[PDB]
Amino acid sequence: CKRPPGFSPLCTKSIPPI
Repeated sequence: CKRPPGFSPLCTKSIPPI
């Protein structure tokens, strides 16, 4: 979860979570 750019913040990869 949460990525460097503040325009496309989403949560991918369920194993493990990001």
